[PDB]
Amino acid sequence: AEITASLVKELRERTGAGMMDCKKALTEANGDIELAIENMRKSGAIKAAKKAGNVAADGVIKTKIDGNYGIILEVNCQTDFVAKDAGFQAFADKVLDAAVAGKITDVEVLKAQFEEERVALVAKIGENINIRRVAALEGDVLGSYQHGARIGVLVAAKGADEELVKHIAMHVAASKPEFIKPEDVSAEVVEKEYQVQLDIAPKEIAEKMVEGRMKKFTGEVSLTGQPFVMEPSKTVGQLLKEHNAEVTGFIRFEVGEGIEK
Amino acid sequence: TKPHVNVGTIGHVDHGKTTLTAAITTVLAKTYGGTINTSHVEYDTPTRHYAHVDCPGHADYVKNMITGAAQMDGAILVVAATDGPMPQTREHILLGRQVGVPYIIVFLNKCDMVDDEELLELVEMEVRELLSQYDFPGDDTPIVRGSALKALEGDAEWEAKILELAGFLDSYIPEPERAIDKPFLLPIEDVFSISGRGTVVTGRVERGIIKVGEEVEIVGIKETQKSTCTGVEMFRKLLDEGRAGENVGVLLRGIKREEIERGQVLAKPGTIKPHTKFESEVYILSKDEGGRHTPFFKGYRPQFYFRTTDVTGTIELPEGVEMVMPGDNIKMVVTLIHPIAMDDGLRFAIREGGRTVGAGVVAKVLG
Ligand SMILES: CO[C@@H]1[C@H](O)[C@@H](OC)[C@H](O[C@@H](C)[C@@H](O)/C=C/C=C/C=C/C(=O)[C@@H](C)[C@@H](O)[C@H](C)[C@@H]2C/C=C/C=C/C=C/[C@H](O)C(=O)/C(C)=C/C=C/C(C)=C/[C@@H](O)/C(C)=C/CC(=O)O2)O[C@@H]1C
Ligand SMILES: Nc1nc2c(ncn2[C@@H]2O[C@H](COP(=O)(O)OP(=O)(O)NP(=O)(O)O)[C@@H](O)[C@H]2O)c(=O)[nH]1
Ligand SMILES: [Mg+2]
Repeated sequence: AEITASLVKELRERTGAGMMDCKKALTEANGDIELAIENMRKSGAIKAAKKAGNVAADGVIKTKIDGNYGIILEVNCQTDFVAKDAGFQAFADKVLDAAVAGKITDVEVLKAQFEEERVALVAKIGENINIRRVAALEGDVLGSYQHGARIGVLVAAKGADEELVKHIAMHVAASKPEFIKPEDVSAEVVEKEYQVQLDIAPKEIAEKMVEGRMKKFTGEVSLTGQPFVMEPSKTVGQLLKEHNAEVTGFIRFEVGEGIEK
Repeated sequence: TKPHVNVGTIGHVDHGKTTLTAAITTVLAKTYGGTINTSHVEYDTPTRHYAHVDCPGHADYVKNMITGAAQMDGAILVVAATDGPMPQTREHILLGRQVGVPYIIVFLNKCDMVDDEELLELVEMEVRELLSQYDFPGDDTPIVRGSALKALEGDAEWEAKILELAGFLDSYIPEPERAIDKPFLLPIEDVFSISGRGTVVTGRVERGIIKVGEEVEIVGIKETQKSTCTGVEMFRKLLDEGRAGENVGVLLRGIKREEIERGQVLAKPGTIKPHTKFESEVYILSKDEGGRHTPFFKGYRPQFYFRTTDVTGTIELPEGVEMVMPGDNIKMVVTLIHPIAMDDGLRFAIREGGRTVGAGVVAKVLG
């Protein structure tokens, strides 16, 4: 539990810059990544850019809408060719079709159910195949968007029509959110972020504008606070006033990430 | 005669491009002794003479960088062994592919602040992965370690790393004699108007053979004009005919400064043709590549760059896509407002207010 090669490697992969600078800032955090990331941002040398646990693997992302229930999953393969051989690409659908009809949020069930065809396909294609994760989303009006094969997204709402629910999904896939409104942000997240902005150093007159930067950050991690992608001149929390609607939930899937509840 | 090849430094900002250039000359000069108009440097390995040009590694100073990248037949990628690959490091490489650059050699500069060996393997792996991605033979690309600063003064050891590097200049980079044997083609760099001679346009001969006394075919921006080659002269001395690879000037009896402009194409009568609508592959730069930060849609009006000119065009993505994000690479159609000479297999680029957008190749011409 000290300094390894894969330790400073990932830190840079979620930093974007400074190879040797990472290890120097990491060893100051005595081995902790999240402590280093804080210190690196509080150093005034990091443009945030924190990408939580970038696995950087290769696979497929598929989605399927069905009235109230929408199931999305992630199936990691090997090379980019394996993802587009139409045999494994259809195999993932076979896993999806039985997952949606079975409404499974327990990924372990899909494992055993398709472990037979998995090894059968692995031995036939010579590529190690694995089903990573799968989640679901209940809502009135569902809508999905497949930004290629690497990224998929499920969005449910109540009031938005067939087109409005799709355009929102594209924004979720684009500007990566984390909450709906700035109100429903965990105080555990706010406080730990508050210490970052506050540690940036005017006395007692710059403190108040720093807490104002929090109000710009809370809109940045939210979705209603985030500016639209089709037209960033306006936000989103003023865009639900079109056909009078409201977003229920959000699901964003990218080949990688994860390791978080 | 002793064949000579144009080279030059390239890479991320203050990684050590200029100081390496100073090192290479200083070392090669104290070791031996016995076609470019820009601010350059020259040194001789016992094998070849070398015309070296340093380029600034800032994201904004990609101006004379691309100009230099075009002229050089080999680039010397300067990567800090400490910081590692940075947006401009991969920005330059991809631009390198778009603007010729036959071969590429990597120099792991600032290698005097790396005690940890595992860190050296990581950056070498990461670097070698970069150019392997941008259509360069990365898996077998010479990566030389060592320092430029310590090589500048004393240190027979660090000086050897420079001689090592220069050794690969002769080793890795072959003779770029292959150029002509095809229809003539030349972009315009500037348009001058001399009261005594007349009007001489500049630009490097991309390919083909041009002899003084032949016709031309001015294609681009405006109308397909046509004149006659009055003469060809290099630097200050005249020239009988002309050879590709070099950069000269051509006068046109009847054409003045206001009649012709920078960015057009001079070619053999009946070879290349102007177009506004074309088919392209188009890669798109990301954050790690110093490109777009936010995704755009089917309402995009950027600034396209072709050869020496730059045109403003629209977009038309295939029925099935509606959004492009910093990192995508989907084939699509762009309609320009100004006809520009092109053909099957032309590498271009897109830019928009500092942020260098992605770049791709032209599939097939249309209208
Ligand atoms: C005597 O007076 C006068 C003067 O002083 C003399 O000059 C010394 C002159 O002497 C003459 C006789 C004669 O000897 C002199 C001749 C001079 C010749 C000069 C030649 C050159 O510059 C050439 C390398 C360049 O154009 C070269 C083709 C150009 C150089 C072009 C550089 C372009 C830079 C743009 C950058 C953008 O911000 C950007 O952000 C971006 C990303 C752009 C995208 C670029 C891409 C991808 C382009 C490709 O589509 C491609 C492949 C481009 C290649 C290209 O076009 O290279 O006589 C005059 C009369
Ligand atoms: N220790 C050490 N420092 C170096 C080395 N190479 C460059 N530097 C340092 O890097 C800084 C910038 O050097 P420079 O050569 O100007 O970089 P550059 O790539 O030319 N910059 P640009 O391309 O923007 O003009 C200087 O402070 C110089 O001392 C090296 O090998 N070792
Ligand atoms: Mg420089």
